[PDB]
Amino acid sequence: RKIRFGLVGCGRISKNHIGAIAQHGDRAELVEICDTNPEALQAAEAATGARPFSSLSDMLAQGNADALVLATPSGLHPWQAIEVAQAGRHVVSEKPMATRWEDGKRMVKACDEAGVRLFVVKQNRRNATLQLVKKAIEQGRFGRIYMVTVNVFWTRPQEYYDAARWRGKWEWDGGAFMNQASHYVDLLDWLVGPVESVYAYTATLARRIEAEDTGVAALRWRHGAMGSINVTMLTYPQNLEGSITILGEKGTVRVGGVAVNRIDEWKFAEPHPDDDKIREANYETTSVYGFGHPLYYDNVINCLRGDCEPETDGREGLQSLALLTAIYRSARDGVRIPLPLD
Amino acid sequence: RKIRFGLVGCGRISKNHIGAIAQHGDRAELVEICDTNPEALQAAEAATGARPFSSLSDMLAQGNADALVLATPSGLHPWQAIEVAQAGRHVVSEKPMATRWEDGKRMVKACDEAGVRLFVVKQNRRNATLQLVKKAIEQGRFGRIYMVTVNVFWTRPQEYYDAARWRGKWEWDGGAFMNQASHYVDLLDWLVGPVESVYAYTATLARRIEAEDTGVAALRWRHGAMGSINVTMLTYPQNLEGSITILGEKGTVRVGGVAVNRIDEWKFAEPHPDDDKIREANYETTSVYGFGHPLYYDNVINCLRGDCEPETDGREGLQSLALLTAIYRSARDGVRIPLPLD
Amino acid sequence: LPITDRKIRFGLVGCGRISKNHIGAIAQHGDRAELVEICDTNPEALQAAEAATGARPFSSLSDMLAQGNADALVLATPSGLHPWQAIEVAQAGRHVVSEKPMATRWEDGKRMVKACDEAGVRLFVVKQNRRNATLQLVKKAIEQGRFGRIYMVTVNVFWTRPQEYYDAARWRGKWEWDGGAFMNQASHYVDLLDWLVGPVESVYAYTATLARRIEAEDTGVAALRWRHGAMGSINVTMLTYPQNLEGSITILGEKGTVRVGGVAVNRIDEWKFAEPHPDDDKIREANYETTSVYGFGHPLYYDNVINCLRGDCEPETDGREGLQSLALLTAIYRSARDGVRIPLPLD
Ligand SMILES: NC(=O)C1=CN([C@@H]2O[C@H](COP(=O)(O)OP(=O)(O)OC[C@H]3O[C@@H](n4cnc5c(N)ncnc54)[C@H](O)[C@@H]3O)[C@@H](O)[C@H]2O)C=CC1
Ligand SMILES: NC(=O)C1=CN([C@@H]2O[C@H](COP(=O)(O)OP(=O)(O)OC[C@H]3O[C@@H](n4cnc5c(N)ncnc54)[C@H](O)[C@@H]3O)[C@@H](O)[C@H]2O)C=CC1
Ligand SMILES: NC(=O)C1=CN([C@@H]2O[C@H](COP(=O)(O)OP(=O)(O)OC[C@H]3O[C@@H](n4cnc5c(N)ncnc54)[C@H](O)[C@@H]3O)[C@@H](O)[C@H]2O)C=CC1
Ligand SMILES: CC(=O)N[C@H]1[C@@H](OP(=O)(O)OP(=O)(O)OC[C@H]2O[C@@H](n3ccc(=O)[nH]c3=O)[C@H](O)[C@@H]2O)O[C@H](C(=O)O)[C@@H](O)[C@@H]1O
Ligand SMILES: CC(=O)N[C@H]1[C@@H](OP(=O)(O)OP(=O)(O)OC[C@H]2O[C@@H](n3ccc(=O)[nH]c3=O)[C@H](O)[C@@H]2O)O[C@H](C(=O)O)[C@@H](O)[C@@H]1O
Ligand SMILES: CC(=O)N[C@H]1[C@@H](OP(=O)(O)OP(=O)(O)OC[C@H]2O[C@@H](n3ccc(=O)[nH]c3=O)[C@H](O)[C@@H]2O)O[C@H](C(=O)O)[C@@H](O)[C@@H]1O
Repeated sequence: RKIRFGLVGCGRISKNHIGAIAQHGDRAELVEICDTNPEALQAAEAATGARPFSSLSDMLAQGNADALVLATPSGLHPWQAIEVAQAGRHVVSEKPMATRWEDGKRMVKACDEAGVRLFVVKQNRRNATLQLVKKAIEQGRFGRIYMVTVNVFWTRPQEYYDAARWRGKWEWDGGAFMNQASHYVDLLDWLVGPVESVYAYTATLARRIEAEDTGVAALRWRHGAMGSINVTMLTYPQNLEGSITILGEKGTVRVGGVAVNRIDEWKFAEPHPDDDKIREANYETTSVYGFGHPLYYDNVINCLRGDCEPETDGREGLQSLALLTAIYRSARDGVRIPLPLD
Repeated sequence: RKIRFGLVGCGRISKNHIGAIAQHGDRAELVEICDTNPEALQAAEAATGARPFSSLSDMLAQGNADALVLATPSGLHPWQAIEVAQAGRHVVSEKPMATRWEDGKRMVKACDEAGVRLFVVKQNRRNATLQLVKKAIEQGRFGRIYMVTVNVFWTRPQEYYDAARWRGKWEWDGGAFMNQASHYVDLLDWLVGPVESVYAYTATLARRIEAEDTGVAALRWRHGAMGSINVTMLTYPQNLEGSITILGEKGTVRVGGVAVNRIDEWKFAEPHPDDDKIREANYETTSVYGFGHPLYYDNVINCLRGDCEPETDGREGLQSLALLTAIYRSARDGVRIPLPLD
Repeated sequence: LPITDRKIRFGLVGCGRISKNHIGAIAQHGDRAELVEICDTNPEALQAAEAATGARPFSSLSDMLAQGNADALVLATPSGLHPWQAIEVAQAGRHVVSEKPMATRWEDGKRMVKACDEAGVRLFVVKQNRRNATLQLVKKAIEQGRFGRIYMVTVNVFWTRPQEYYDAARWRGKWEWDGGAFMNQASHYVDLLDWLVGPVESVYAYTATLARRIEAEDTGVAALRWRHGAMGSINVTMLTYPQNLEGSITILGEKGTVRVGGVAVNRIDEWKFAEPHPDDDKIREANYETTSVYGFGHPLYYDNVINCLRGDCEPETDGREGLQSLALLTAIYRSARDGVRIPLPLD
């Protein structure tokens, strides 16, 4: 039979979930949906005809989805995942999996303890552009890696923060790093390797929010590479750049675009057949741009059919969450913060 | 009459100075050359017909240049400049002006006290590209500046350091930040304003030298902007980039190329005449690539001729020298180092 | 200018315990060098030394420099005088051969070096073990990349110095004059860290005076990290029961393993490399050689000094060479005193 998914939180990103599932809606279906907001609740059942619950506990008491998708305010992810795990179901959390390190740790434990799956959505990893780099690195083509820089120079006006009380709060959301660039902070670990320590500066330069809208982290990996990630939601007058550059002994790559959609530099000491898949990898990522979930849910659904291991499990999500925390302790504390965290 | 320059150090950069003085042949001439190495003193003689000395002290007992140009190993610059000033002549010091903060302050006090002028060579400040950026920043066209990123991704092979013992040594050179990237570190204070603090990592990842071939500094300006400068001489397989990117409230500029020589992104809320100077700045800055000494001399000569004041006098050199020093202290000590220095 | 047309004239300052190896090393090159002068503050050691040498005696360094003509002065005094003696020697315009270590304080060692630089004189620092045949072979393999990436380095100085050693002279075991186990005895071994393996990034040290009645440490340990990433330690005590047990270095890498044991890095014990080299056959011979000049190492060091002074060479261990180990000792002594990692290079 089909995987029964239920969706908690019917908001802005909910549609890509409904979208990705329905796109597989022959190895799975969307059976229930949940939101504490009458209107958005209405709207979503109106849109899918799954059974509407106006809170998670009612949905868990009565529904029977094999797996709940958390698309609520991020700070509620860990508590929801724990309740969902207590009711004995699998968990797909949107990113970031938590706004606090200890909550992130508890979610993973709770899921371990209940013997249920915990997936964290990191769809950007399935960019064709990014996949090429990943394989490049995996096969040793860079040889020793030396310098890595990530820019996220995007835009978010006051209105965007004002559309929802939770937005920009430490407890629910985090700032530009935890929310918008968490996808890029993820590359750091996933693509180049384990990070040894970071130092960061952040501030709230212009928006009325609690968290940061701007920041920098210098980074040092365990194998010794160094680098920065540089992030603002204040760019004028719109998204300028979402990029990663990686320089090594025998390889140089830059993945440009507004979202790591365009490989601008690709140079290597020795040839490999991927040298010729560049223009069209730029092709597939740019046309899936903003719609990586379908591909995400194909690994979910394969892992649940006992076919695969999850590509992004709770522990994987902890990698990026540890880094954000490091960056946030560094900025608040004015001190280098090393990994892994206690 | 023509201004009379002496050159101290007839090594690799000597030709560009020779080049540039001859190019103001009617306002000045190279009268004296000096190198402690018989062989390149000879050839610098053959090629200019100026009068050769074999030590600076003899050139100063016997010669009469109004201005001596120090193109020796950087660690020698402060000690030569003190001797020169002591002998009542003007100092043109190649970059960087010193390798130790204290030596730099000392060379400044001696030029002050002797009544001599002290110029530090930062030719890049003359780039037509950066002059437009400077002017937009001074006219306030960016509004509040928020994020600044600078990359120096260049290539020096081991055979480049192997050419002269002085190279890559802490005493005489410093590493990739203090030698090659100082023109870029120079930009942080010159264009964007006083820096408040830095945190840096550096390392010798590949070259056989004392100092770093690779590094990153995270930075916070007094006005609140944050940024980073990322540097490496290990780029594959040759120079990739020398770039500055500045994002403010109503402005977004990026100067790309291998050497801040092509304005790549230029966007502003309100228009201004210079908007139309851009293709010109790019052609002119790129066309003088490898050769901006001519332009630097113009000001040097305009100033000795009692016209202007120095674009880059000794305290100006002190500005990047202080940042370079905070970067090195921070990288060595693993802490944020704040300015101004003791 | 080089001294090419007449034997080098050396002067010896300090006629105490090690002076006898200098006097005899110099005499072992009687054809290129001679000892013409000797200076001691102690009427009687000077007495012994003149009768012993037939050199001209002087009872203070000022006098020896005012009336003497030596081309180079050898500094064989308590370690904390070397800086100040080297600066006055240099102001009178002659070369300086300073005994190890070149000073006991970082700033004094910098000032020694600057002074010689601005006098245009040579400053050599005695580091005889560098000429050891065993350590030369290791140096050669490290220099031709035979170890690959170096990972782990350990150095042991497990030696014996009884209280009566320290009491023999008042200056011994004092911070100002001597320093402790690290700065006096194991400095030849601290020297190997940078000389052999490469630039040190930082150290953490514990030291203590566990038994001797002296000021400085008689026992300690330093943890190390190198800039290229290897780690290791240096383990030092002058309290070994009942006499010297070990003076050793072990270097471990991707394709090389080397251990130099003995009481004084005089006997290569382990030696394994991924790819063969003629030097592989030179080991037993190098052991026998280094062992055979155990205690009499100076003759070899002076070969190089004389060459350098004759214009043949650059010195193997000049002033800056000598600052490299002074800087580690300083870092090790500041780390022990303050309880924090001390990174290099020093301000
Ligand atoms: N992977 C990705 O590309 C993206 C991930 N996200 C993440 O997904 C989550 C999406 O947030 P958005 O859709 O963008 O903001 P949102 O405000 O549009 O979503 C709001 C929905 O959740 C509801 N909600 C609030 N409290 C609830 C509760 N206790 N129970 C159930 N529903 C509750 C809101 O009333 C509304 O129904 C966030 O964690 C965000 O980081 C968001 C966009 C993209
Ligand atoms: N502004 C710019 O674009 C550039 C600046 N530089 C800077 O210029 C200086 C020169 O660098 P290079 O030309 O690359 O290296 P270099 O090694 O090629 O030039 C060295 C010359 O100085 C001589 N020398 C050494 N000691 C001396 C002394 N006491 N007196 C007189 N001569 C002495 C050497 O024998 C040699 O011929 C450094 O400060 C370097 O950073 C270098 C290239 C470009
Ligand atoms: N390279 C090596 O293997 C060895 C190096 N050394 C070093 O060489 C120096 C030798 O110390 P030792 O001979 O063992 O101790 P020491 O006490 O035996 O010799 C000291 C001599 O210096 C004389 N002296 C003291 N003050 C003087 C002054 N102001 N001017 C001239 N002479 C003065 C003393 O009167 C005494 O005769 C020390 O730095 C020691 O670390 C010592 C033994 C071996
Ligand atoms: C994969 C990925 O990057 N996901 C992140 C990403 O998603 P998504 O791509 O959907 O953002 P979307 O581009 O729609 O712009 C959002 C608003 O910005 C405003 N916005 C946007 C762009 C711009 O140029 N100007 C602008 O005002 C405009 O108001 C837009 O409505 O932005 C999400 C977010 O910020 O909440 C993050 O939660 C995600 O993790
Ligand atoms: C304006 C400016 O950037 N000045 C700095 C700059 O000057 P200059 O303009 O001469 O650089 P130039 O590029 O010609 O090659 C230098 C060597 O690099 C090697 N080099 C260079 C590029 C490359 O791709 N590969 C390479 O090997 C090449 O073989 C060359 O021999 O480089 C100097 C330096 O590093 O010593 C710095 O001191 C200056 O501050
Ligand atoms: C090359 C080298 O290691 N140099 C260092 C070395 O020199 P040198 O070879 O002369 O030492 P020497 O072996 O004679 O023992 C010295 C006394 O130790 C006592 N000693 C020695 C061995 C032992 O087992 N027991 C013992 O009591 C016994 O009293 C010895 O008389 O020891 C010098 C010192 O300590 O002042 C250091 O300054 C040198 O830098």
